[PDB]
Parts: sequence; C-alpha cells; structure tokens
Amino acid sequence: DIIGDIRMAHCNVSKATWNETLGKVVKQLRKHFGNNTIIRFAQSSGGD
Amino acid sequence: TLQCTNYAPNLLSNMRGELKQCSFNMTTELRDKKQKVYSLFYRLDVVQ
Amino acid sequence: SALTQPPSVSGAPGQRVTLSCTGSTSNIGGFYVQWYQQLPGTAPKLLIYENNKRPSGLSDRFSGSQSGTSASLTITGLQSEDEADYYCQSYDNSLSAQVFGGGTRLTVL
Amino acid sequence: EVQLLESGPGLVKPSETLSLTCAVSGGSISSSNWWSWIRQPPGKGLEWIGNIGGSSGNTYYNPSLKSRVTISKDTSKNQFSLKLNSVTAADTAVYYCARDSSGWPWDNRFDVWGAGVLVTVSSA
Ligand SMILES: *[C@@H]1O[C@H](CO)[C@@H](O[C@@H]2O[C@H](CO)[C@@H](O[C@@H]3O[C@H](CO)[C@@H](O)[C@H](O)[C@@H]3O)[C@H](O)[C@H]2NC(C)=O)[C@H](O)[C@H]1NC(C)=O
Ligand SMILES: *[C@@H]1O[C@H](CO)[C@@H](O)[C@H](O)[C@H]1NC(C)=O
Ligand SMILES: *[C@@H]1O[C@H](CO)[C@@H](O)[C@H](O)[C@H]1NC(C)=O
Repeated sequence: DIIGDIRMAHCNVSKATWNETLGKVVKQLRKHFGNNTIIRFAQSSGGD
Repeated sequence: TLQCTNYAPNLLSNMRGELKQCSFNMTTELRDKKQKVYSLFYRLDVVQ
Repeated sequence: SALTQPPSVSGAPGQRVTLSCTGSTSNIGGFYVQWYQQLPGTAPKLLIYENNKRPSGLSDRFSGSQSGTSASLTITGLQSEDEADYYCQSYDNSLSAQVFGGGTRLTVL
Repeated sequence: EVQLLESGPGLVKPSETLSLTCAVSGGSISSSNWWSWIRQPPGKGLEWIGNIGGSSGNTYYNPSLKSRVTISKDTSKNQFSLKLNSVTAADTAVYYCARDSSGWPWDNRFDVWGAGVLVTVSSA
C-alpha cells in the first residue's frame, strides 16, 4: 500500500538540445530525399 | 476470479483510472484451507 | 489530523446549520467518508451509505451532502426531536491511518 | 442484527497488564470481516485501534501505539479479546467493540457498523 501522495511517472528532457539534434539529423537526411521537399513528423500509428 | 474496484476516488487529478484495488482467494501452506489477501494493480494489468 | 468544525455552531429549529470538515489532498482523496453519529451516554451510532446517499434499509429520510476538497453537510428540515451530536471519520495517508478528529455540539431554541 | 456482545471488566489501575473481553451470540466469528476496537477518553473525540483478522490472517495496528498493544482471538465462542501490556499513559478511557458489515475494508474501509453497548473501564 501507498505511503505518501499519489502522482505518476513522468520524464523530463531538455527542449533546446533536442531541437538542435533533430534539426541536425533532418538536415543530414535531406540528402536522401531531394534538397527541396517538405518533411513532417507524426506520432505513432497504433497497434498494440 | 477477482473482486475488484477502482482504488481511492475523489482524487480528481490526471491520476484517476490508475491503480485499481482487487481481492481474491488463495490456497494456504496446507492444502485444504483457504486464505484471503488483498492487493493493488494497474489498470493495464487486469481485464474484466 | 482533521479540521472538523469546533462546536460553536448554533443549532435551532430553523435548520440553518452546516457541517464542514477541512481535508488535505491525501485526506479527501482517500474516499468518501461519513455522517453517522448520535447522542452521548451511548456509543453514538447512526449509519450513512458512506456519502451523500441513503443508508442501509432506512435510518432517516433526511440528509444530503457533497464533497469537493471538503466534507460538507448543510442540513435543513425540522428534526429538532433528533437533537443529537456528530463526529467524523476518515482515512488519511499517515502510515495507514484510519483516523479523524471529529466532534459536534449543536442546540435548540 | 442478532447480537449479544458483552464485556468482562478488569481494574488494572497502578499496574500494567490490561486484558478485557467481549463475545457475541449472533452469527459467528467468520460471518463478517472482523471485529474492531475504538477508545475514547471521557470528553475527547475518539482513538481508533487497528484491527485483527478473524475471517482473515492479517492484523493491523495503530501508530503511537507500536510494539505496545497485542491483539488476538480465541475462536471458542466469539472471543476476540485483548492482552495489551505495559499501560503507562493517563488514558483512563472508555472502549467499544465493533462489527464490519463491510465490502472491502481492506485497503482502508467500508463503513464500520459497530453496535456495542457500554464497554467501560475507568482504570487509573
Ligand atoms: C474464498 O473461499 C472461502 C471459502 O469458501 C469463501 O468463504 C465463503 O464463501 C461463500 C461464497 O463465496 C459464502 O457463501 C455465501 O454466503 C451468503 C451469506 O448469506 C449466502 O447467501 C450465499 O448463498 C453463500 O452461502 C460464505 O459466506 C463464505 N464463508 C463461509 C464461512 O462459508 C470466500 O467468500 C471466498 N472469497 C472470495 C470468493 O473472494
Ligand atoms: C529549435 O531550435 C532553434 C535553435 O536553433 C530555436 O530557434 C527554436 O525555438 C527551437 N524550437 C523548438 C520547438 O525547440
Ligand atoms: C543539396 O544540398 C547540399 C547541402 O549542403 C549541397 O551540398 C548539395 O550540393 C546539394 N545538391 C543538389 C543536387 O542540389
């Protein structure tokens, strides 16, 4: 049984460094899809 | 079978559907007797 | 503990009185609680259906409450013959504490 | 309900072995969840005592009373009595016994219907 209060598990990340690295990786991978195209990131699809 | 309910309502936070409390029967150390013991589970653990 | 209206409330046959226990998030977040007590000189025992609802079979056709982060009972309707007193009960999250500090004294004109 | 729960007193005033009983007639021992105990100093609200088992094996107790009060039952005829040891405080208080009549009182509680009558000692 639970001593304390009730909370939930959550996970912090640094925002700016994350944007920096993902901009880096997309700036990389534009070599494999043409220099001029638009790319979009979406969430998970579904399943189990 | 599990006789079971949501645990601790009137906690109106994001933590509402979480953590059902359940109840059951269990065999004892010696064979014929029965024992009742009680626990908590998460809502993804157990299905009605 | 619980903060549970020290008995300075003013009972009368005008039925204007309220009952309000102040509770923490671990206090009110435990469960619904109670209003089920009775006269001294005897184990003060009434019953409620643990909140806001009608008790086992019948005890009275006169109650009704809510619960925010709070334990209300505004009670209104002429039942001055049942000039009784009341308490609390709760489960707070001290270590496993079926605990309270309730107590009421109200009056009559 | 069918009920005759009665107690047997003891005067343990300048002394430290308190042991009082109670036993009902109606139903049985394993006809509800357990039977409970509450204590009240004469003017104070209530002091709750943790509980036994009965139709169970697990016990419960009370903070500020730890390693201090021992609870048992006898199962001859509805005896569930106590042997609390080393009484020291000025808690000259009244008692009562209680039924559960409950659903799952098992994390904490569904409501304590305890009838009782007058479980009274005034032991200094
Ligand atoms: C775990 O097993 C024990 C051992 O059988 C259960 O104790 C007994 O369980 C039965 C059915 O679960 C209870 O019988 C029912 O009682 C009501 C009371 O009026 C009656 O109307 C029903 O027709 C039926 O007889 C019984 O009271 C109970 N105790 C004894 C001493 O026999 C226990 O309930 C089980 N726990 C579970 C299923 O969670
Ligand atoms: C992405 O990073 C750049 C810094 O190069 C910044 O201007 C922008 O606000 C960032 N966006 C997010 C969503 O972090
Ligand atoms: C595509 O863009 C990269 C980015 O630096 C550049 O080096 C390269 O010359 C470009 N190639 C074409 C075919 O546009």
